[PDB]
Amino acid sequence: YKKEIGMMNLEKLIQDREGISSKKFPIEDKELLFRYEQLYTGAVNDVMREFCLLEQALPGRIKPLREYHSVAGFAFTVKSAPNVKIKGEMEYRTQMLDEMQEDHFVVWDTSRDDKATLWGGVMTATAKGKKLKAACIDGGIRDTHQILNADFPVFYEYRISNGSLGRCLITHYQIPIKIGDVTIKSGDIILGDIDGVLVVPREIAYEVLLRSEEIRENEKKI
Amino acid sequence: YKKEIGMMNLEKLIQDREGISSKKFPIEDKELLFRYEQLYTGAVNDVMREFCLLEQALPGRIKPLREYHSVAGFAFTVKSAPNVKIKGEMEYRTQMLDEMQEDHFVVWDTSRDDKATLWGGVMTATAKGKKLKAACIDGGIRDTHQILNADFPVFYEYRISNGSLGRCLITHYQIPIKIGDVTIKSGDIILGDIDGVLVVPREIAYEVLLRSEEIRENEKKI
Amino acid sequence: YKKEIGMMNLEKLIQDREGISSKKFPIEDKELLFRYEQLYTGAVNDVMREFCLLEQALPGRIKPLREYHSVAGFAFTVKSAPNVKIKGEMEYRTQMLDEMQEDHFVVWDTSRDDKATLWGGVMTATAKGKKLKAACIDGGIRDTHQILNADFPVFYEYRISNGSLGRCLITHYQIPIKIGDVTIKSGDIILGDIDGVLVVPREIAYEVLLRSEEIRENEKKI
Amino acid sequence: YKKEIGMMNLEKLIQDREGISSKKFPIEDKELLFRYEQLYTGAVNDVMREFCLLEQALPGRIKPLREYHSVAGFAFTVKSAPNVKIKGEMEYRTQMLDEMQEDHFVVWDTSRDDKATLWGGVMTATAKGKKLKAACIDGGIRDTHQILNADFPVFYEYRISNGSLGRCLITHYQIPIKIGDVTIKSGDIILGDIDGVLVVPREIAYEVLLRSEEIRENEKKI
Amino acid sequence: YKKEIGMMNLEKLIQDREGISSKKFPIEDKELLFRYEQLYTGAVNDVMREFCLLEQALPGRIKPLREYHSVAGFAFTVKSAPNVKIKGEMEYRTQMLDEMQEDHFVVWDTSRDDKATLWGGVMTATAKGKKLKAACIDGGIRDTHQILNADFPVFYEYRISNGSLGRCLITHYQIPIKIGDVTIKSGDIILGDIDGVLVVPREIAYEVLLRSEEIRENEKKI
Amino acid sequence: YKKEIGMMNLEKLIQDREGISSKKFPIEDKELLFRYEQLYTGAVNDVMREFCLLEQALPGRIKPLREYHSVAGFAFTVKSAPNVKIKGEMEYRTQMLDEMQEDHFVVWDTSRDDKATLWGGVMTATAKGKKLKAACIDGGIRDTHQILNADFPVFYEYRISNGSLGRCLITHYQIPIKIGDVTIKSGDIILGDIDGVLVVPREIAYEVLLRSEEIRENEKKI
Repeated sequence: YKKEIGMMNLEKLIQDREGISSKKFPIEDKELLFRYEQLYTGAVNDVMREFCLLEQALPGRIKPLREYHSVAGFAFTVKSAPNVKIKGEMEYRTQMLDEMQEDHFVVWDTSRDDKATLWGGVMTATAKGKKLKAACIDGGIRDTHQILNADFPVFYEYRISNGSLGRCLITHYQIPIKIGDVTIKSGDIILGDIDGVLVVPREIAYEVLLRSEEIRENEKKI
Repeated sequence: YKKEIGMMNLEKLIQDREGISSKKFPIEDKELLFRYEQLYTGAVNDVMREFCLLEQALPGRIKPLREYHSVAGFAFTVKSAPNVKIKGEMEYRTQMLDEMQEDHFVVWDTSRDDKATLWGGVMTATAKGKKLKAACIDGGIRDTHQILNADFPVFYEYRISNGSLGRCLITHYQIPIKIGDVTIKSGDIILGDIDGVLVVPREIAYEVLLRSEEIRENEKKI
Repeated sequence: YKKEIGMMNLEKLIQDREGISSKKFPIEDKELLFRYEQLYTGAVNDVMREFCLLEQALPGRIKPLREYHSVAGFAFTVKSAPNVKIKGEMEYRTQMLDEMQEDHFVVWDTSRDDKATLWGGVMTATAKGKKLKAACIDGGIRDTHQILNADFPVFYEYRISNGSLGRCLITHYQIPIKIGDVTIKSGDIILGDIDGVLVVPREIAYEVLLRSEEIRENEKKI
Repeated sequence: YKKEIGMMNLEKLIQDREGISSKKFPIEDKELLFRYEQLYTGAVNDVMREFCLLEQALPGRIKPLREYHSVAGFAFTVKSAPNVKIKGEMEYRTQMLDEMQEDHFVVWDTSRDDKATLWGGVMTATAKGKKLKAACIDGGIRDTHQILNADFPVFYEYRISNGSLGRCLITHYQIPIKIGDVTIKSGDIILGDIDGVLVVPREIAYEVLLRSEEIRENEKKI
Repeated sequence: YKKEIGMMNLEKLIQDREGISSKKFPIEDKELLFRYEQLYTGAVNDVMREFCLLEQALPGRIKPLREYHSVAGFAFTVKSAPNVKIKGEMEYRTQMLDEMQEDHFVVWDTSRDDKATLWGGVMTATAKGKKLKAACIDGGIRDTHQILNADFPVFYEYRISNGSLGRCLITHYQIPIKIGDVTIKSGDIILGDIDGVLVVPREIAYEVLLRSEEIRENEKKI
Repeated sequence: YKKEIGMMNLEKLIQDREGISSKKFPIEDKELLFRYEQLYTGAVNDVMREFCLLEQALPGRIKPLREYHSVAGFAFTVKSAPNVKIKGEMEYRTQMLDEMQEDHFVVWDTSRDDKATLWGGVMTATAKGKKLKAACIDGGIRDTHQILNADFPVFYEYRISNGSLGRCLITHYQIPIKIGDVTIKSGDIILGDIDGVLVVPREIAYEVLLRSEEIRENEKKI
């Protein structure tokens, strides 16, 4: 069964699922992020309803470590799963850390891991030093005293003392991932605040920003 | 099959489930609420055990937005469910808002909706202006910065940025509803604090109050 | 807040979610259904992957009462939710039954009701007399001896003896509904067999049929 | 805190929860059971709705091992929970088996145990020899080849090969138990068939029987 | 079937599951606890990985009432389950309270009770007076205003106003219990902080302490 | 943080988790499997209790497609997870199929995938041609008509028509995996029947067989 794939017509599907938008914005990247941070997630969420997008929020199990005001960044996706295997990983993890840059917003698909943590004090200190914006973990975190002391926004599901080593393995990073109902791609605009994490597709990020600001200004006057 | 309903004897069931108590209290409504707010929910819960009522608390998934002291009000019930249909609703929603009065305590059955919110900044500002006591949502809330700034007690399950429009529809209000194990009827005494939300049937609300105060005074002396 | 809806641009969303396809097929309706019944659900599922549709199957909790071969029909959608209210309903239910016609495939959204049943012996006998194709209930069924004796395909979640009266209420029918990840609209082609229930959007039903038959013939020769 | 219990008025609660009905029936016990076995569980369920009883069915997770016709018996309640402790138990188990008599219907509350089984080949052979009617286990069973060969009706949740020894312990038997929404007391009439298990309180069992038979005869003529 | 147990060889299993370590430490008990309280749970968790122990943390559903720094104590295990039976209990409860001593850390297996609470204001005041270290409840708590005012560390799952009386019963205490993936025995070292509760087997508690301190000192220098 | 791993002592952990037993049996492989197929899973499960092994059964969500008698094979482990990424996989899948040999028993960890299937008609026909014994999928299957016609034992969780392509990706095979509470390694003896799937560690497989046969013979005489 290698002729079965050739019997299929998957070119349109591969482009739809694995295609990444290299679209440039009419404004600077930091200006785009700063202007998004002047909006609530609910307001941006309602705007994307007008674009017929109803499943852009991370699931309700995701909660912020503090009652944050809006923080915006560009998606850096990570994919892991519970795994008994221990060896390896350094090749994936060390290469992954080198690709994390300033203004990245980590979005981590843990394959619904409920036993271990994927983000702790070392990851937080590394992300702070690289000037990342925040991290959204669909799973466990630990070393929360160190995380709080670092003043680094973190969105998570639960907290436990079990480490990742010997319990999970990273399999991919900077690929499209799916958490809850929303698909996240590298470079998407990620917005998080007191009411969770929101995903804005990069192709409409500038248009969604202008529409959200336009709604915000009309509400004050009306 | 319209003779099947006539073949049934449902008069006793309809009165038991849909019957509303129009009982008046020997004291003023605001005095009843104020005296209930001098009691912990656990103390009132134990008293209703003596009335053979073991399922009067909202389920443990309900949590307060702040570590509230006791807040009491009269139940204003709302019923919604996830729904793809968008149009309509204004007839239900505008009529519903007009019936919300001072000292009401909103109890919202969302049909276990886990994707959208039913209570946000607009509902909170509306409830504050009408001098409602609190709101208990078996589901999602958003605009939490606005909710906290309004100093309005809110009990909820989760937080997410998805709005209700296009994801849920209100089907009924001011009818008997069931959340978890407890049935809530309009006019029931609703008590909420740091340990969740409690339902006191209106027919025994005054007797439960006197018994709870009597227990409270005997504990101090013994 | 009635100017807020006028401040929104929801025309595109309403058409996308509530729009129904009145597309006619190049073949007779019964020929379309019969040709779909010569295909497995997995084969039709793989074809819609080529259309970039990955969430067209009813959730895995849906199981067939018997190990059926493929049965196809046109979607008749029903929406209900758990409800304490008893009175009314006849207006909704009697009008609903009159609209069920030959070759309809009932798809019932129960709002994840886990306490009562929505389909029993009376509904089955009614559906058999009207020459419906099958029924898919995202919830409970009962009178299974009568259902099996009627030779009527039924897909369901669980079985329990609690009836719908006094525990649930129908709120809508023949509207778009959402069960699991898939949205079902009236007139969609519904295909069910031993491996669950599948939804084919009416707008591509004829093209999906030809592609599925083309794949089936190429597999035999290769 | 031993004066706190004396400060409470729990006599009414203890009688309501722990009181057992010693009511005799106007007919023989075996005639009562045989006449109940001529009715479907859904029909008896609807009759108890007229008695304002809406939560008399075992939860939908309970399923029959075979598509049984109606089997009726008198409730023999058992209570266990997952437990690491191994020693003891014989005092509880041997005394428990001696109290199982003819026409008993075992209803087993396992405290939602999902790791081990409470009913296997030895219990089935013991129940067959004592002429019990059936067994309803809110948990796991095993030795299913032996159970099927014994022709003994069994209602259960799941099947697994883990035994009870070293994983669970029986703590009580012949006491009131609660499974799902229904409370079961010793001597209650237990009815099970293809659509699950149903509980009829002993105090109304004869009146429910006459009403169910009356409904059944009126349906045939109308 | 009393020869079946004699046919089994369970001596090794009984010693493994019910055996309690009476090992003495080379240092004072309070010095062992104080030195453990200078470590984070994640650091001690990683050390026990070197001992091939990967399931020593309480499940992620356990959360602290406050963002505690490390608190350590010796395990006092309690086992309860939901139960309709009310009478008795005083014999178990009064004897249980007398055995709670200074520096005990209560670990309570509630058999996954989701309806009632096992720890409130009276238990907290009793534990404070006996100089217990903390309490970990795999279930509900109430009287949280009193708990917070007592400055007593509490780890829990949810909060609700339903009391234990009439809804649960204690069946055992000071026996081996299992919560989530971890087995807890009396005398085990229990460590809790902002990231949950951790179990250190008493037999390796001193060796785990020295290794954790050795790792901590090497990290500062490297 | 590459010195942190060198600061750890993980050699004992890696050998415990990733070590594979190359132990040879005193009898032929097919004789070992045939003699295991003369035993029920519950009997072998009880024997491993004497070895202090209480978590050797696959979780209760695993069910057989037919009421099988005992089938035994050597574990061939597979690991996958839900994934949006489509490309690749052939390198993993084609190499994986070449390593499947006669008398293998596939045990598939899907990372709790609830949306897609991992085993269908093509995998079944491939496994039949290679003379595999059975397949245990902790997830979805499809093409069940083809599976039943092939007379190939299959243990699974649910059935759905969604294929694996575009919804999951295989990441590892022939590594240690963990499903539920049990860890499965390549070469372990896998036993499945009407009551689920059981894992016998290869190091004790021959001793467990002799003890199980000894118990079986003593039961007939006593």
